[PDB]
Amino acid sequence: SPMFLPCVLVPNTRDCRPLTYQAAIPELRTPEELNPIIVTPPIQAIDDRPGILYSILVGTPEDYPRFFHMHPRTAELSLLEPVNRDFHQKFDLVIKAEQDNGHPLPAFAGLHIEILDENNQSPYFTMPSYQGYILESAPVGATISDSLNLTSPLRIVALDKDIEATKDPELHLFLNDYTSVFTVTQTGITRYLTLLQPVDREEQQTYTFSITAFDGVQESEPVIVNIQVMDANDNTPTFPEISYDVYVYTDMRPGDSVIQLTAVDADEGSNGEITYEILVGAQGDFIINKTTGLITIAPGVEMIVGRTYALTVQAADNAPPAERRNSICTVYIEVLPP
Ligand SMILES: [Ca+2]
Ligand SMILES: [Ca+2]
Ligand SMILES: [Ca+2]
Ligand SMILES: [Ca+2]
Ligand SMILES: [Ca+2]
Repeated sequence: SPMFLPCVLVPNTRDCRPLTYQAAIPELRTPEELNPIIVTPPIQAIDDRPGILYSILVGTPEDYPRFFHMHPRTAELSLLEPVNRDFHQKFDLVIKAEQDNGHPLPAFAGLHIEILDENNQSPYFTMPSYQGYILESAPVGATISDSLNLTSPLRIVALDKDIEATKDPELHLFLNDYTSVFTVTQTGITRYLTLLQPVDREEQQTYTFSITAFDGVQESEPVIVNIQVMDANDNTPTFPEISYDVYVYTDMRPGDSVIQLTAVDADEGSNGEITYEILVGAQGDFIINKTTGLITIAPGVEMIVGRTYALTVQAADNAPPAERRNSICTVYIEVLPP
């Protein structure tokens, strides 16, 4: 005698379509968070004070009394305990409505409850840290490499147990620093780092920062990244001045310090290693120390009063010839009397 609502007509007949009500419950969430359980459409039977009592007649699996209670007058559905989807994926219940006047003529309707999977696993990186390498002469857009050889790209793999293994988890990656220097690719299971701006080893040789993944709900633990900027020979050995006027004296004798030249090269290792050489002009009377740049009188040589000299001095770094850099200094020497 009571009918569940809505009554959806079965065309070409006088019959109401039997109802299967629908609810859905986020796995592992609590009653307090979820209650009351929203049912679509809302549960209601008709014939203030309806005089109708609602209850759950039967359901499968038979665990359901442990998880659900229905209010007799309101048909309100209350969760009693959080549901683990590993153990329970769904419930199918039958709802009874009957009159309370003492003449029950029960009606029945279905209620289907889905237990929903949720984004409830934090994303994660498959390494505890990442070491990258980049040459300072690399252009914008260059990919950071995973080795000194610079032959293969630094691979950053971010996964998420909420997503299928072979499927892209579509994570967002936050950098905590240097976001105007480096950027991370925005799609894919494997991410890479590229240059937004050229880097100069002589300004900064190392970059340390961390990356955090985000799945729309939870963040990963931050993962630490170090990037090493490798030297290019892009600095030239440089004297303080183009030329130097210096005077020597008749009394001076072989071995005596004539002048100390000092050039500067900011590059790393042998790229910054300077070698000095007199190309021409010493006329046998002066020599220079290959590594110190100090010029002195040559052995078995005496100054003559009038003599002048023009020494052409070269400073070069010890990069391979193809990349070698040098500059020239000219040293004018005149002998004087004390
Ligand atoms: Ca997740
Ligand atoms: Ca999940
Ligand atoms: Ca440089
Ligand atoms: Ca150099
Ligand atoms: Ca350099």
